[PDB]
Amino acid sequence: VHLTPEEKSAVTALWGKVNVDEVGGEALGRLLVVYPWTQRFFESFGDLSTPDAVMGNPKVKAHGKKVLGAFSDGLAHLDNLKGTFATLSELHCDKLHVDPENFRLLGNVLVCVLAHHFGKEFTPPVQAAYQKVVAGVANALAH
Amino acid sequence: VHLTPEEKSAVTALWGKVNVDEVGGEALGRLLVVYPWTQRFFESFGDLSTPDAVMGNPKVKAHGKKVLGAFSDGLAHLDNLKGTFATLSELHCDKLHVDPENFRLLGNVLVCVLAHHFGKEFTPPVQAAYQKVVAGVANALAH
Amino acid sequence: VLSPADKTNVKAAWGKVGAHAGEYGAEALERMFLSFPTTKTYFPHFDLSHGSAQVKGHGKKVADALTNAVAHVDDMPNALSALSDLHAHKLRVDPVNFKLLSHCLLVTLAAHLPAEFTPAVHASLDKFLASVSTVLTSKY
Amino acid sequence: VLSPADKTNVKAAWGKVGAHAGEYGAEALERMFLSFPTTKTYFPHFDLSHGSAQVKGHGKKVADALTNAVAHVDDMPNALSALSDLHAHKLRVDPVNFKLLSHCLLVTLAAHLPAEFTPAVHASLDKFLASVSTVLTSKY
Ligand code: HEM
Ligand code: HEM
Ligand code: HEM
Ligand code: HEM
Repeated sequence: VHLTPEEKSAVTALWGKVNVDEVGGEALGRLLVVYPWTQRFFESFGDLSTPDAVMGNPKVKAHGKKVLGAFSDGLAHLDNLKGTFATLSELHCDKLHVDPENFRLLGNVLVCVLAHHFGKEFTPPVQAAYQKVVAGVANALAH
Repeated sequence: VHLTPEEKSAVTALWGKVNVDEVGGEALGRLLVVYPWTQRFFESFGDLSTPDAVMGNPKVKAHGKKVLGAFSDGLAHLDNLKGTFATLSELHCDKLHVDPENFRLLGNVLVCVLAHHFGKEFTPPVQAAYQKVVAGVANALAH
Repeated sequence: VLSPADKTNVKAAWGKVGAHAGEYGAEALERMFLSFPTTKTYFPHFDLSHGSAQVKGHGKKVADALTNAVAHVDDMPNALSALSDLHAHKLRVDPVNFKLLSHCLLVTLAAHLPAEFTPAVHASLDKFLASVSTVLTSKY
Repeated sequence: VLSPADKTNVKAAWGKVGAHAGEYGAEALERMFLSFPTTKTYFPHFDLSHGSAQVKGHGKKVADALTNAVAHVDDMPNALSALSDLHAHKLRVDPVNFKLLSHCLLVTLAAHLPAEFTPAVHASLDKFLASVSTVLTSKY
């Protein structure tokens, strides 16, 4: 991911105001709700029938926390995404058998969650910077 | 693209029996017919309205010859697809603005054309090897 | 294929969108142009700068089209047929661009209607926009 | 949205497919398993070897389902509703796997009916299989 200095500054400032423990879990839950075939991977979590049961699952919240921790590592090293996400790419490709399109879907859901939380603060330029950030993260995972 | 020695031997033997001048144009015309939005990139080729007008276009036939020659050049360099398809990737991304998904579509259409020609000689293992080959070529072009 | 639940969900969501549809569509188009610059190739005659009157008018047009699609959700292939011919036969738009515009519309709705953007409403709107994108892309 | 012309094309193509539907479906499943091994994860109880009776029976089932879908092309969400519930609610299959199976079906049809596989018939069958994949994936 190549970003302008202004784009990097904007991305980091919005990221600081991010409540990780909440927004990671709700991004994962919205992914599971909007794209219901993704519940095949998370059947072990438990009750994932209704949207309110998905969004009120402690396992979903904890896994969203882990996913956002991985996302924050990518923001720290945007110049080495491929080397940062090598182990996660191996796990998702060889052990989990997740289609690479689901990575893009989760990135888009994360962008939607950020827009939901920040409102006016999530301006079109900030969204473009975050869009190419999550695109780079998805490409690193798909390797 | 990593192939077994048997897969490489089978792929090359079928490729020798390939009539380049016909099947390249056949694949390009079938792409233009099945996925009609791809005619936006070739509106300079003349009449492309009906399927018979698409399949009877000398410009389409010549461009299919060039696309098959690139596929043959890539097949000869299966271990260096990224370096082989660098100039073409630059042309298709920076200059033509073609989607990466469209390259996968053309590979699938080429596989369908090969099956249509070989018939019984095309076999599920040969098809699997050719699928890996065309997936590698599409990934190299999409870089 | 939409269900009655997500049909009522999208109807309520667009009803509460209401009179801000034109500005919402203009902002969605601006977001698509900024984050996916390859989509700008379909508008070579436009002024694609910030605050452009052409972009504002086209966003209003897209918003009214979405409103009439919502009003005729059960008969979309016939209600949206003039747009289907425009986008599929004449413009020859890649469906990936429709996916990008649907994503930008969802982002605009999330940014402007936080309370209304529940996960169920988000899924309903995603499915409705996907259905709209299929009808415009399809040639029939 | 399928065109009236593509509907006649798929009807004629599958009519000429006729009584070889079970073998064609078994071969399409074998091709999908061989070229896309990630699709094998949906059949952990199956014997996915060459010439497998389980694969042959499942190919026969898929072929009969496709025949019914062809016979009920205008009311697919109603005719295919039990399969839609099976694949979407219970199995939860990724639509990319549906795309892969549709491609393998197209490859089998190309390899077995060269004369019938004109470009127009190919486009019609592609659109028909995409429509079938949409209904099974959708939950409604
Ligand atoms: C797109 C960005 C993604 C990121 C950054 C990410 C991150 C992670 C991380 C850090 C883990 C480790 C969890 C642990 O160690 O306990 C993990 C595991 C996992 N991921 Fe992802 N992931 C992504 C996409 C996806 C998607 C889209 C799916 C499914 C559709 C998925 C399915 C899974 C599953 C099933 C696990 C294992 C859960 C468990 O062991 O309890 N991942 N992911
Ligand atoms: C594996 C996929 C593909 C391969 C191997 C391939 C190969 C080629 C080659 C060899 C050329 C000639 C370049 C030159 O003469 O300098 C070319 C040009 C071109 N390609 Fe592709 N191509 C692929 C996919 C596509 C697709 C899917 C489209 C459109 C949907 C496309 C659109 C074009 C166009 C418009 C040109 C220029 C034609 C012209 O200048 O007359 N390409 N490509
Ligand atoms: C996804 C939902 C979409 C809707 C509801 C929609 C709706 C419309 C409407 C109402 C018009 C005006 C037609 C007229 O005034 O006669 C139009 C025109 C147009 N659309 Fe779309 N559209 C959509 C997607 C797209 C996308 C994704 C693109 C390109 C990336 C696109 C490209 C165009 C272009 C180039 C025009 C011509 C406008 C002009 O020349 O002034 N459309 N569309
Ligand atoms: C046009 C596409 C498809 C059609 C027409 C189709 C049709 C069918 C039919 C008729 C059955 C039997 C249901 C029953 O006996 O009650 C079935 C079951 C099943 N399908 Fe599909 N299917 C399609 C695509 C797929 C794909 C792409 C996958 C996975 C990659 C898949 C996975 C399964 C599984 C796992 C079963 C259960 C079979 C068993 O447990 O014995 N289906 N499908």
